Amino acid sequence: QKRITTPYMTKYERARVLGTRALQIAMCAPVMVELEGETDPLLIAMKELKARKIPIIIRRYLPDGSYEDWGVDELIITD
Amino acid sequence: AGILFEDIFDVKDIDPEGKKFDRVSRLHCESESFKMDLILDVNIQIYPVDLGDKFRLVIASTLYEDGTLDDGEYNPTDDRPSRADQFEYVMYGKVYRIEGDETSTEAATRLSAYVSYGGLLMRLQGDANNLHGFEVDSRVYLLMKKLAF
Amino acid sequence: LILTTESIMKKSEFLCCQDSFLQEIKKFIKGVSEKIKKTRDKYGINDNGTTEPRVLYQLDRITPTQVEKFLETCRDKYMRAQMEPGSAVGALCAQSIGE
Repeated sequence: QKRITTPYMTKYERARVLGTRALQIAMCAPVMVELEGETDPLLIAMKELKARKIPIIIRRYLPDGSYEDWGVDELIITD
Repeated sequence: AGILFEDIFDVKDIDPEGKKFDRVSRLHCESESFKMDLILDVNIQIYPVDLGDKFRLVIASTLYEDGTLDDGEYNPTDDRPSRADQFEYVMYGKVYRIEGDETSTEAATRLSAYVSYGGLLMRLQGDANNLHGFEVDSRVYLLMKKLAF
Repeated sequence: LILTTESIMKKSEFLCCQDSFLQEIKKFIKGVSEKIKKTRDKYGINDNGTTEPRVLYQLDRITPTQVEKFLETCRDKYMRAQMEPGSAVGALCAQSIGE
């Protein structure tokens, strides 16, 4: 098993992961960080990504039907 | 005494291409000790330079003979008698674009230096050994004084 | 300079991109070296590193520490210059001729 995909984290997947985490944290989810006093869980959803503490696995599908598993902690976040 | 350069110059031409600004003018100078072309800009409102005059130009750092090099400049404080009170024109700029003469394609030894005093440009040309310091990045104080004889 | 560049280029990280970009940067790194020799025999300078005129070494100075960061930065910019997988190229190109 060897990965044939770019390791850089796309913005298309970054946005969807951020949205999923923001929607899940607002569902009375256990936080993976000690947050400051602040509302709008969308604002703190980026904090977990900056600290690489998001338990989400990205499954990339190929045209043939091949599945590739990637970790948010394994991806490279660049900005 | 950290003197980087010092000489006596004479103004040959001044503002040759008409006039554009109302407070700044171009200056063309020359020397007798070492052949060199000095070009700079000085304020006319403060320092009214005329044609055919001899002045003394000194480029150096660390005004105070006491301190090695100080952190921040204070305007009215005079703890250490510096070289600025003896002269009559002070500038503080930095050097950039260290290039030489390109006309002589084969062996030459003529080097040039550009200085920017926060907008006002200064060009120097001359000998290689005459320019002893003049590093690429250096904060240098310019000192000018009129010599009327 | 040539041996240092081609020694630092043959690494485990640099063998991930197209060799066309590597030849394109080899065309530029080689051309910078020809600019240095003409300036060095212009005034007369020995490269052993002992000549009492000290300013003649400040015209075009290239040190091996700052040349590695340049290569790393350009190679990393070539990584981000690649188009992201998943972008809508049809809709993007459809409006480029609109305005």
